[PDB]
Amino acid sequence: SNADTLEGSMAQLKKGLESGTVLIQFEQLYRKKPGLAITFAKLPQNLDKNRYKDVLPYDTTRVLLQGNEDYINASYVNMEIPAANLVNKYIATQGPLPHTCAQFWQVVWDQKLSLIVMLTTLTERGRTKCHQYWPDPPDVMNHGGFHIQCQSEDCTIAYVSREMLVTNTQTGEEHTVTHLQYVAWPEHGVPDDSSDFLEFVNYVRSLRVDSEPVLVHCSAGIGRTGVLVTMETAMCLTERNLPIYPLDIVRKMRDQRAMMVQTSSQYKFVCEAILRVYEEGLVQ
Repeated sequence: SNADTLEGSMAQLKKGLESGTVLIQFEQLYRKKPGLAITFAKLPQNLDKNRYKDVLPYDTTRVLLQGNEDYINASYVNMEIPAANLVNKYIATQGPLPHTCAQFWQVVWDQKLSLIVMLTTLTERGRTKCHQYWPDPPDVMNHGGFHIQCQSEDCTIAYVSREMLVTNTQTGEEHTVTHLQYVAWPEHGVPDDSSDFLEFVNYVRSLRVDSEPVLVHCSAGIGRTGVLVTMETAMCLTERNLPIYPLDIVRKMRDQRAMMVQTSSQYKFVCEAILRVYEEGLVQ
């Protein structure tokens, strides 16, 4: 049952943002769920496959690669919308390293993922945050037996949209992926423009197909990715007149990949954005 109406949950959120209690509770929430093992990620042969030493998937929800080395730093994150008979599926992962591009594309191929949402630029202040795992058109790239070509590249103020053709070199089977790269959102921070962010999330929602996971990544795969997942979840709730408790949304993400939504500024931002979407939804 609902603990409050949507309206009441929004009054509570607004009050808590003003008083500071909403951020206090966020700061109190566990970062990693007690009782989920993290072992595979720390095996000697897997250490170099983690971009950040301590941003690691849980054993239970990690994405498995077939065959020998089963390891990629990626997690299944599924958000359930209560008795709407709706689960929004994601794979949350880090920005690939030069030597993990093959594994990244293997996940995309094996699960025939049609949408990749990248929330980082390739570099920030000269420091690499993600390897460029796609070729500039008209170049072609080969990663772990996959042939990648970028069919189109179009820019908007906040994001780049690319269509990628992935060909299994052995069999010649083809798979198309839409790749969206949001470039106006710095690491550990908030989107440069809230309206551009909300339009983008609406666009992502328009491309989601039921029961197919959306692959989301940034550099570490937790902060900006967690904000996006929280916002999409909230939009589904708003539309359905269901109450929204951002702290519980964050907990439910963190039970699947630790540390999602990294900073207080990120949490404050998404809570404010949720109130805005709620209010706009009442108008139409």
